[PDB]
Amino acid sequence: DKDPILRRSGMYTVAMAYCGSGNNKAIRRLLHVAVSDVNDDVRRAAVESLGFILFRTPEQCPSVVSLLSESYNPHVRYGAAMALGICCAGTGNKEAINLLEPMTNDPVNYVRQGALIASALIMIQQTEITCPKVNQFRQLYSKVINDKHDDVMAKFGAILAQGILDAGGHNVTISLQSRTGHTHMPSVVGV
Amino acid sequence: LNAKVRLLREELQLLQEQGSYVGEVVRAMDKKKVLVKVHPEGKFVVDVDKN
Amino acid sequence: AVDTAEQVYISSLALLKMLKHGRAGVPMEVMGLMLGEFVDDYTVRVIDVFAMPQSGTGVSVEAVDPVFQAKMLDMLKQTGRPEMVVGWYHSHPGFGCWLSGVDINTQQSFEALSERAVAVVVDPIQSVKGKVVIDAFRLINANMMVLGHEPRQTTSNLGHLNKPSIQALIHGLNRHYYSITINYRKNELEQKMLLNLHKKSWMEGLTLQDYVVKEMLELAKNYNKAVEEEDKMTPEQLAIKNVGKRHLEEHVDVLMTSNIVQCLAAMLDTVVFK
Amino acid sequence: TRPANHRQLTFEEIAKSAKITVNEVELLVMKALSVGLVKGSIDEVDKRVHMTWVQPRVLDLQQIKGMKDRLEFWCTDVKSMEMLVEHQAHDILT
Amino acid sequence: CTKIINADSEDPKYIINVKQFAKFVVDLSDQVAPTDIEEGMRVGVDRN
Amino acid sequence: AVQKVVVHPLVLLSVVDHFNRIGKVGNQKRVVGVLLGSWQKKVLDVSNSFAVPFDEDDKDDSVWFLDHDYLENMYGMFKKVNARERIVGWYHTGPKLHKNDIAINELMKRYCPNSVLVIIDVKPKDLGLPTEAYISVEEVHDDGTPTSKTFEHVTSEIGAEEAEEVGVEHLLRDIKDTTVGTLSQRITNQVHGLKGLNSKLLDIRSYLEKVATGKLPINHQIIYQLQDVFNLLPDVSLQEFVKAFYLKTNDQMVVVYLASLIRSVVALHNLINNKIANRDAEKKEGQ
Amino acid sequence: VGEVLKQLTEEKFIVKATNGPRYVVGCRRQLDKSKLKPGTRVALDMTTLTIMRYLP
Amino acid sequence: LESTMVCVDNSEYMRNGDFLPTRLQAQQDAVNIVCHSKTRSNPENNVGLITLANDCEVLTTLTPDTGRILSKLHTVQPKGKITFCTGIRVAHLALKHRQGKNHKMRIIAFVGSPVEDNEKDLVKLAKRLKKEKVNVDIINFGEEEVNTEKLTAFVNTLNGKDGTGSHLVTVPPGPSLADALISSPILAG
Amino acid sequence: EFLHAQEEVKRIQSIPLVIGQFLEAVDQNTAIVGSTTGSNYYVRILSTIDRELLKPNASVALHKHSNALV
Amino acid sequence: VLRVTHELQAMKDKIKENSEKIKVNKTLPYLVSNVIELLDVCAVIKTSTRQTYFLPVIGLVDAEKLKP
Repeated sequence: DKDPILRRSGMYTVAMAYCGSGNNKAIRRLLHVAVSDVNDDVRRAAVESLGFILFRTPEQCPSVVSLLSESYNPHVRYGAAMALGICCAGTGNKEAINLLEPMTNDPVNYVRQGALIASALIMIQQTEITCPKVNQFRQLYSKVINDKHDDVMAKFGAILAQGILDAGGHNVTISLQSRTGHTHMPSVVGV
Repeated sequence: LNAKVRLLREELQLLQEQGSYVGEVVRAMDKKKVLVKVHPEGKFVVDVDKN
Repeated sequence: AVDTAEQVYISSLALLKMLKHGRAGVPMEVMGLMLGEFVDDYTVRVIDVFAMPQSGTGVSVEAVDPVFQAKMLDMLKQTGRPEMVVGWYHSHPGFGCWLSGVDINTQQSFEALSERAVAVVVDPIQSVKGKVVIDAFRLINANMMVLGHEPRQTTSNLGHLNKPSIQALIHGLNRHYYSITINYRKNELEQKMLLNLHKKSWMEGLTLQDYVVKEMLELAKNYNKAVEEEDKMTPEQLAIKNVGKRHLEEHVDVLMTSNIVQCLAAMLDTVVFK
Repeated sequence: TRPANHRQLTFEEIAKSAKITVNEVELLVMKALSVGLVKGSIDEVDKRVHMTWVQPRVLDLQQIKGMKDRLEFWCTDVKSMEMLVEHQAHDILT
Repeated sequence: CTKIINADSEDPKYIINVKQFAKFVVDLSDQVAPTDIEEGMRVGVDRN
Repeated sequence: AVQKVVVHPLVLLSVVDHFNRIGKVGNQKRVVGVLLGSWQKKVLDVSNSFAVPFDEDDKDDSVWFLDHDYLENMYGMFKKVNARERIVGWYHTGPKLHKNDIAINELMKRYCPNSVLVIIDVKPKDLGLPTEAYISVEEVHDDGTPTSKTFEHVTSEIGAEEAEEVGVEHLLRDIKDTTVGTLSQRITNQVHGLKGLNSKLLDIRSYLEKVATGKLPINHQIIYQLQDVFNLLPDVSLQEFVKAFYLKTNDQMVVVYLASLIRSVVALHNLINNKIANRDAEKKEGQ
Repeated sequence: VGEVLKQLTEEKFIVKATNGPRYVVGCRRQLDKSKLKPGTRVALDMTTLTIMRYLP
Repeated sequence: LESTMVCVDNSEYMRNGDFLPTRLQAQQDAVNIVCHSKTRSNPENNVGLITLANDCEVLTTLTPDTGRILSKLHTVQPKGKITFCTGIRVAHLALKHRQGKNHKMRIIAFVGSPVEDNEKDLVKLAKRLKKEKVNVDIINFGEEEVNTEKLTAFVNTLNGKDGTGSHLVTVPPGPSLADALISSPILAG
Repeated sequence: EFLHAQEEVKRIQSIPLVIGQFLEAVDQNTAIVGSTTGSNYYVRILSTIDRELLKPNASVALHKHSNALV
Repeated sequence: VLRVTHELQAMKDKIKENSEKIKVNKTLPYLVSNVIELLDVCAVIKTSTRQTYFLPVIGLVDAEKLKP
């Protein structure tokens, strides 16, 4: 379809249909779309879909997202950060945070809130011993909600990041796969 | 490498911003203010940045 | 009763008319009115624009001629579908885009007339395809300043709106104003027609005379051979130098392409003809 | 009537076309070709024409030279070369 | 501030020059009595 | 007269916009409107134009209307906003030039002594240009054609302005030499072998179509005169072009020899440079 | 109004307006550079700075 | 509110100046007085016309002013034979294309030359107009289809049909005085 | 996209410029230049321009808006 | 009778042209000055700001009474 928004709808449909699988055809089509389509919105939707469809194999998600982490297009980087956050879910690969940290200083505010939200989603439920970095971001979050010179839209993600990290009294949790392996439709829809 | 090259070319966009004038500081007072005389036009008083 | 991160769609015809009209009367500071259309508070579109007649007054409200606009609207209703006049455009050639007292008065008058009365500012500052100095402004009343300026309910579009940020002179006069997001209206038939236009018209793609090409080629290759031979000294010295804690010259892609095309011309020479 | 190959015509061709002797062909071809209206080539070794350009009149019959005889059929060769090059270079063509 | 250098009947059409920039053919401001405007004395004109 | 015609993009945009506007009803199949320009030289230079109401009825292609009042009013408004402008002709859609055109042109002849007709295409396919410019003339033919009257084609171009390609071309553009000789030659051969072939086979069918439908196989000296100049080269047998032997063969051979010599030089230089950017720089074990 | 201070290039030349500022401009369509030797009165538009009718 | 499109004749037959000093002048003053009556009826009533002489090009639009009507009424130069069907179809398309379609529709015709004998063609052409309930009256001055009577039934076929009815005026024999010619159209449409 | 950026940079300097005298160089990509209007501006220089030619006072054209050395 | 129509038409173009023509004088940048000289296919004006401008259009008023 010619309309960019219809293309975004198609990419989301691709993601949802192939949820929780590594269908090579889906990955190829999605990556080609992200590379080519001029409309940055379509590219961002595509990379989000890529993050969605490869959550059952989180270890590989950072590898692909790495190159996207450093691109000319800010929207590409923002969508890459979100894709990493959704793919790794709550388990900390120790590389997701590793890549996010430098990404957590991008000049563009859009990328700023993207990285904040991604880190908050990833680090949920974690602990200091389990992930040594949890303190930093925590402190980081505080400072970004304390400094005034920061962009208001940039900080708008920091508060949500804090809330997610400590959401539900450190009891609730995000997980798209049931212990029996059945994929959690509610989690997918929510994300 | 060539993403870096593209980024450098993009950052060359700063050339769009017009340059600043040149003025010899006649005298700088306290409270973050200085009276300066730009060459084309008479002197005036300006506020200083944070750098 | 609340503002947001709204959008204005501009038809390619509209922007082309605006820029050509502006360039027409750059010294005179020309102005005119558009014929826009309402869809929702979030979005509003514009398709057609006419030129209000030149007047020595300038951008004064009196410059609008009720008989002229009435006649133009009637004629358009007769032929094609017109639409209510969204607002006014003018060219501020001084530097970039901003507004003045007269401009704000005119905008306030139109806002009394209608809802948006969006203002458009253009300038002679242009690039071949890389300036689009055009911009859209809208005023804010001083009664609700206690209330939030522009109630925002979307991060992506608000951030995109801020990405242009505000111009030096814009801050110099940003108050009583809040720029509104602009975007080129969807364009497929016009886009396709233009794309066909480029190949044959806006650049050499006649495709029948598309193929000196053997007269000056010898000389161009002579120059480049000599230049590369000279440039070969610098890599020589660079290699000569030891570890010690301008070799990059390329100049070979150009020769590659030029002479490979010239050789390929044999395909036309020996088969396509005769 | 006939370009290339037979376009090169022996002097006796001009002799027959001008009811003049072979030697008179040699002696008269000068003036005959003098005319001052058609420019081209002629090969006095045999007075072979293979002339370059002429100003022709109406073409006889339904444009015999017009159809595949001279034109048209070469469009087939053009198409063949085009498809060949396209298939060969498809990779770079993109 | 400007200096008046002439006046004309019918429409006053003064030929005032401001300081040295240029002579301007400017009409009297709406809220001024024509009697006050005269020749060769200081007066005040706004730019626009 | 009017050897060349140049159309500014604004004109095409306006035409297509009005066509889409009237698309509500497709019966018209035409956009008849007044087209304005300037006589900068013997070349016309078209500029802003507009569409006036009209009708193109199939009933003998003679039911046509050009509201004089609307035409005059639009003329006056445009001149008031743009004095330098003035009528230069009229334009219509429906690529197949409906037979009414002649009659309509006569009306324009009154408004402008030499008014040209431009036919624009809403949907461009490839090659050439969406526009086509025709001028109505009357005379007496040397051959003997009764009334020697018909529209004559006049070449066309596209105009120039500032800051317009940003509207579209910012989306896509490939200005460079990578495709030169990669795509340019391909499009060239394709367009030739398609359009020239189509014209030649149309004339091939015409050789008897002149008797069936077309004018006449021995008809319009321009037709067969142009065919003959085309066959300025024999196109068969020796062809006296590529069989010239010591004349053409040797020339091509020297040219290709030089091109291949520089090719070898550049290949060797690229080899050395890429090796140095290679191992010299890549063979860093760094303990 | 200004004068052709020098012929920088066949496409662009250095000129100076009577006011004093010096710019680089170019022929519009055909300004006959053969006759626009260094020093030639020409009037330039104050929107693009292009060479127009030349009058000595 | 009425809008009318008249179909005058300017033919070599009209080159004759028989009726009054000039048959052309007879058509002229007939059109003039009918326009005056129309203006009196309603100031914004629109009047336009064309000549069916070798062509039916609308001479101009339907303006609500008499001065244009008379001004254009001059400069006739009658040289072309009549074409009634094209004239009437052009008048109908002008009436429909007219912006003021609310204005009552009417068409006049100042024909002055022999007409197409075929009555089937005219009947088919104008009975459709009757279906779309259009009013048309035809006036004949000069050397026309001699004292046309076959059109009379055709008149009922285009205007009438136990309905309104639009009278048709042929050429009276010999000289014809304008006032007599024009007493009819006002008397009956 | 890289090629597009390169050609855009090249075009940046093609627009009609304003002559003026460069005053001195502060640091790479930056300098002080005096215009024919007499005012002295603090501007930037493109990476393309080459230093030794810039160092002498000489003459230089500036962007009529950015004033950047070209 | 069409004569009076054209002459009544004259109260048409003149009124609009007058309004515009009576603005340059009033406007501040009027810079009423001396015409440097006159030419033909045109005016040359030294504005009172010490600037020389060339006008292709010699001027709205007819050029006969434009004394150098």
